[PDB]
Amino acid sequence: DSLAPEDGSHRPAAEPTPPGAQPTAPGSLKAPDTRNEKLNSLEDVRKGSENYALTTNQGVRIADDQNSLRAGSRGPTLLEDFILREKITHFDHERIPERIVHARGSAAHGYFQPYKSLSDITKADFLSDPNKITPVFVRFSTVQGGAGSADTVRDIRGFATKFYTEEGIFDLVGNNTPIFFIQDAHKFPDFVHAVKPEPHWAIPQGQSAHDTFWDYVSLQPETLHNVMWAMSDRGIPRSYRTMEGFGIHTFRLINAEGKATFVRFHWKPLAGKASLVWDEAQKLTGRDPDFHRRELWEAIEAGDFPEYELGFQLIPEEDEFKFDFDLLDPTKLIPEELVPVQRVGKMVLNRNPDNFFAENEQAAFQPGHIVPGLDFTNDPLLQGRLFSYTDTQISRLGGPNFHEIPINRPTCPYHNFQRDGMHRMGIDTNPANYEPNSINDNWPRETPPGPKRGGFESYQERVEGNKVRERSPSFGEYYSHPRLFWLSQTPFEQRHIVDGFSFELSKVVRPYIRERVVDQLAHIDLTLAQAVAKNLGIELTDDQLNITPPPDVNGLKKDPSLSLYAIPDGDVKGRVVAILLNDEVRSADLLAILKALKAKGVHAKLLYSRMGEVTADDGTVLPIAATFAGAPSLTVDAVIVPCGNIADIADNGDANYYLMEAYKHLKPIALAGDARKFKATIKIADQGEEGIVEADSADGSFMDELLTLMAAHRVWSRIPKIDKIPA
Amino acid sequence: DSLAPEDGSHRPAAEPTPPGAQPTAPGSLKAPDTRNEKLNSLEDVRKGSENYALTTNQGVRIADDQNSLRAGSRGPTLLEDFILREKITHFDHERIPERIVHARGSAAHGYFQPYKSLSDITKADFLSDPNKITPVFVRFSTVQGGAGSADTVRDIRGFATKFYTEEGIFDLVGNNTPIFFIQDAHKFPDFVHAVKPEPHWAIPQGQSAHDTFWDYVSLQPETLHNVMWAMSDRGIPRSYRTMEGFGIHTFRLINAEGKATFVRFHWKPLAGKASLVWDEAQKLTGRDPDFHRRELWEAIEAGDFPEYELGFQLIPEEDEFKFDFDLLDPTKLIPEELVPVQRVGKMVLNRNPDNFFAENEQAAFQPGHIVPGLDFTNDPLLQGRLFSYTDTQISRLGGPNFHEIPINRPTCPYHNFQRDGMHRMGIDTNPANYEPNSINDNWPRETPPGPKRGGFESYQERVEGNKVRERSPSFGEYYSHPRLFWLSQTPFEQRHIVDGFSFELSKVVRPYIRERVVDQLAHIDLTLAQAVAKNLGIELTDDQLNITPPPDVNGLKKDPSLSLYAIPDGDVKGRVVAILLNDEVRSADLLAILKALKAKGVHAKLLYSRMGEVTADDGTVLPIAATFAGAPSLTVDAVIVPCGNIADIADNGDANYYLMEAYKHLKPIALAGDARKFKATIKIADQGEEGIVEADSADGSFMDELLTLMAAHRVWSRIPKIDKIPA
Ligand code: HEM
Ligand code: HEM
Repeated sequence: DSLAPEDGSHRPAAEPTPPGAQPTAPGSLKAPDTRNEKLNSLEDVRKGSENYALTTNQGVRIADDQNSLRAGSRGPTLLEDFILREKITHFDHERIPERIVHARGSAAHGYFQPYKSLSDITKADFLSDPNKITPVFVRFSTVQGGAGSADTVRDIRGFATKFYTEEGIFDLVGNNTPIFFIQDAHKFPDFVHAVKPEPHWAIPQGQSAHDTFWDYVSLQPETLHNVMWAMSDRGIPRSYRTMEGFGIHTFRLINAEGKATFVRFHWKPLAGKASLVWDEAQKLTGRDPDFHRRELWEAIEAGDFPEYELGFQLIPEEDEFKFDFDLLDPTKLIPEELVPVQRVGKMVLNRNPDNFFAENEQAAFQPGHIVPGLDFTNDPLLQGRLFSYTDTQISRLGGPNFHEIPINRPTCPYHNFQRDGMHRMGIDTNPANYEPNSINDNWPRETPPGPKRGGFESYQERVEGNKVRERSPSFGEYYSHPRLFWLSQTPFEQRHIVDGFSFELSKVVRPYIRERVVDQLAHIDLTLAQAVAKNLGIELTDDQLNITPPPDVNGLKKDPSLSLYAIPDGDVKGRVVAILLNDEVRSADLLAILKALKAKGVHAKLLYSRMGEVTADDGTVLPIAATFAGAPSLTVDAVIVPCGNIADIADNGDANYYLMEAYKHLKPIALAGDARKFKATIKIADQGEEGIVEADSADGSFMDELLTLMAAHRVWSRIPKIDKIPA
Repeated sequence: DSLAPEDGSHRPAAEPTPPGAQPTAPGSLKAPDTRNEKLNSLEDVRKGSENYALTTNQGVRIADDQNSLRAGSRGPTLLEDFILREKITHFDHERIPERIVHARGSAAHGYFQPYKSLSDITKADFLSDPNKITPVFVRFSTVQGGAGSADTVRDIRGFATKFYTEEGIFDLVGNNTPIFFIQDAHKFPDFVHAVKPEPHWAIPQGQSAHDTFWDYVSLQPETLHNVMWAMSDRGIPRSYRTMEGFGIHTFRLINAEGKATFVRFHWKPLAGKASLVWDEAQKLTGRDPDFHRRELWEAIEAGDFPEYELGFQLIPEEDEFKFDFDLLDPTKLIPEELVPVQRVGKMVLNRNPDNFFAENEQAAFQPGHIVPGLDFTNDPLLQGRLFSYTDTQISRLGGPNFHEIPINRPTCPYHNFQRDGMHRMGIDTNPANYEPNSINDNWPRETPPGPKRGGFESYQERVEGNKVRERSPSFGEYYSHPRLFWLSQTPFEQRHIVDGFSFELSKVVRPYIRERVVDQLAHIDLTLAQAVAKNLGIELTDDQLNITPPPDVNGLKKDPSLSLYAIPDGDVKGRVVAILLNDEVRSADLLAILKALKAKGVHAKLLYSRMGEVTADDGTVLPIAATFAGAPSLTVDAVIVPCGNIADIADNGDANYYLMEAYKHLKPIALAGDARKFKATIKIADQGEEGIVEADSADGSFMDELLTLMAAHRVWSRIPKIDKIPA
């Protein structure tokens, strides 16, 4: 009929807008001018809608899409209704298997560019010229939960990048911690079954806090290093934009002269490192289970494009055996104090998908998708990964032609003698389907390895030894990396780690499992083990108290790059502030606040006890984004309460609780004029306290002080005072 | 090695135990003596584990399950490692598509028995004899969310029962509200797409609070009736045990003389009707997303078997057109004040599955699976559901032999000429695979219809009309049932409905959609429409204030059976109380508390600020179930605080917040002796208050007062006092 409002407010503007201002939309409608080579080549399968008639899949126009065909208007539905049958049949077959791990993830389009040619160390074409732009598709994810599970759970995060190079797709499939839990791929199903929901009753979702995980951990001390990262605030990032990414494994770079250099891949977040606190994270899984997916999408619609710097840890072939740990051991990190990360290039994510299922759900990444100029190593966890991804994609994506699903397609040429398979789109005209052949003059043809555009040839590593099912003895050390990680954390980080283990072990029903984990912690560090044991009402024995700590890692007693917060790297752009309105806001405060926020690229959400609008003291009509209950403090980075008629919200339960929740979760709070009445809610001294901005009006230094607090992310000095707060 | 602790504390006892006392376990280990015919037939495919060697799927014993085979202990993995490849391959192919709708669900085994022979109204064999037991498998579910989404979301709940009868499987596939949102199956994909996560970004999960849903509802007023149920507290049940179930459609009962009687199916919860409150429910999705799944499984492990009474609404064929609504319109309920529910039988769920995936995830139910003695009607929603479930099961469960998956197998005989298909288990020996045949003497053979054990023959309904895609005119009335439902609710239920709509519409980004829904509410009831409008800062126009309310439904101005609470039906057995311990618990309080809870079958959970144990005044060692933060008040039905050393917990933030949360969520709280000092936390009268139990000790009348409050579920009279509490 007539459905759209005549004012056109059903359609968001095709320009960058702040989170919550307009309805979000498919990338190609929201930002039609953001292009790259991959986004342009997807154009052939994009479908429009406006001005077209509604049809069946065979192109037959539909006259009545409200009713089934029946014998009389109160009669039985007829089998001849082919329109009903196609529509319900397509619906009936919508779902495909979710990924076995990392089923929950959010993705975006972008591009990569190197800072300079890396020709001296790799012949990889995407890294050979600073002007050569590589389109990318990135998917961020959790590990354990299903596709419908929550975003802000405590878990490891996946960070997978598909590089559409001129010499093939290269997938860099990494996580947000520099190590993995296990050493050999043969134990992957064991580890994953232990962390996933328990088999009898399929509980719990999105959580390692259960008996089978901690049972496996207590029996397999190789897991301890990644367990420490997961128990830290690393396991609950603030956003996919404020976390690090790592390839984990040592791989090789191969240059045109055939020299191999060992490399570990890193992604540095240009928005800085930032995490939530447990209580906030857990509650956020209920108030907004789509928080990371939403935040990513809206940051891109706002122009706060996630930006990451690609970095390399490089190690010469001759230094393979010079560390205290094996470089091929994926439970071991390479300390940046020993081997610095050399900056390589920048990746910018600047457009969302059009259809989540078609581009995100069907996207397929594989660590075995390498290009000439890169090569593998014998890391036994990576070695097993090379089998698994192609295998899993035959069932998940329905056959061996998953490279022909649009998002997965190479933008460079691909020709070979592979034919058929379910859902074959490519129609081959080659008279031959084999080589060598004479009937097509042997095309397509093999190509010798060489400096550029040559064929792939493996680096000729020497192999020597017997066929054995055996762990390398060099991998047999499990506590020095966990201890290095612990000692590099700030004191408040250490407390968060203690609390993570305490919370998680308190959900393990069999007490002996909690005792065995505590015994393993006692081999890492006694201060950690005692504080966890005390929260579990466990007392360490005299021999646990005398376990000798593991040695330092190559002499290091700490490495500050392992901490999220020890070295300041805060960036306020793309953060958000809740502004608690009243029914007669002092407009001078609001202008000061909103303009200061705008100058640093910080967003605001105007909150009230109802929707609609309120009128400021000078007649300005203020549109309300959400209620106090509808957009909790959990969703924002800070809270500002301007002056006005404070008696309007002074006794609102939700308004007060908003401040108590943001105060408990260490966020900066700013109170202007009579808004300082709320200081009694959060029991704050008369004289003031660090972390609380207060003044007669929201004017000169007020906003600079609030922005400085925001730059430091959270008010860690408040931790000892929040334990009293009933919130 | 390895082992299990020497004390055997890794294994749960095989007898009924209370929630949280022991680790949960597969049903055939937890309750080995619980049997039924279905449970016994599944024993052919059950696998043990104890005392068996670890093998490949081909039966080859494995010597080293910790390592891949490599050329040297630090070398590359070899392709000949068939043990590793089978192991990772099985793992890679674990997942199958989730259900298009109702993907999130929890199931259990049990049995059904009729109260008396229904042979006068139906020839259905499972209802023919009060001593004939029919094994059942029941799956309860949400609608919108994925299999990894949360349990206590606001949504409709599915309630599917598989009856393993002697004359075939009957599946009664119902929901927890007596109507559906739409009238014709042709709109199903339209409605489901609108409620599901939005296609560009796949948000939000498990929620109807978003623009597409409310856009659809505002344009399709036939949805309003189920929308009203969804926005009430019926959308957030306390448990699958405390909700109703309904077949929704009008079906038919066919007796041995060929008479048809119209029937609507009902399930009455013998644990009573009870729901959560929104804040509690939404927070619970984050604190425990598996709450309903967990509480069902634990109720069965505790002997609190979910029990339901099957009930029929019976309408003679001559009364088909005597209501003011069409009987075949699934957006219309049949008020119990006009056609009472006649008791039919009882269903008891007394055993959990062994393996969630094998039995719950692969279970397939179909409303098309009826048996002689039942038949369909021309309800156009039902009619299209007869096509869809078999269709969807061919891809979900991989082929046409889904009836051979163990959970789905009939326990009565099945023989026919169908052959082959993917994963065919049955091996047919019949020389013939067609009929009529002479080579097998025509077996298996057709069987004429008759009074018992006869072939199926459809009731010969008269059909007359033209081939039309047309909605019956009698279905074009959309507001009288929504209004009957509203007027039947108590004042607090009405407020909860107002708040549900207000919260949901507040998340609708496009304001004109909110305005359009408000306009539809004004056609239902003006008080409802204005209270929602006010929460959205919308003002009804003069025209909207003059819309005439729809007429009463056949003279009814209300029907108390439509309310959750107007008619008391409380049952405390299976409910749970939190007991907040201190380090010197007055043991006489605890004894009195525990004995009285035990006498009514109410469970307790001992909470403390840490795990481990505390010792009571009398030296009794009390093991701690969880901490205050680890098992929030959200998860219990009431809170008791016994006397002792109150100073230990008086300034504990979590302990104070525990009571504030419980108080806000209207739960009964009981305070003994010095625990009455917590009356200041919840700001309430020095003199006492209805809903708060208090005394010098936890003595005689203290526990009776607590248990009386619990039997009324929630303290509805405290609603006016909770909106000041900051919690
Ligand atoms: C350093 C260790 C590992 C890392 C960093 C890692 C990372 C990831 C990531 C980020 C994804 C999701 C990709 C996406 O968004 O689609 C993924 C998926 C997957 N991983 Fe790995 N993984 C590791 C180890 C393993 C191992 C040892 C195996 C098995 C041998 C494995 C098997 C899989 C499978 C089967 C999938 C699903 C792929 C699909 O369906 O396309 N992973 N992994
Ligand atoms: C009164 C209306 C309806 C009710 C009470 C209802 C109820 C249910 C329930 C309870 C389930 C889940 C069964 C389980 O636990 O496995 C289900 C699944 C399903 N429903 Fe319905 N439904 C209704 C309408 C429809 C309609 C109109 C269609 C399509 C025309 C439909 C298509 C499906 C499909 C495809 C599934 C998944 C089945 C499977 O994968 O095995 N439903 N429905």
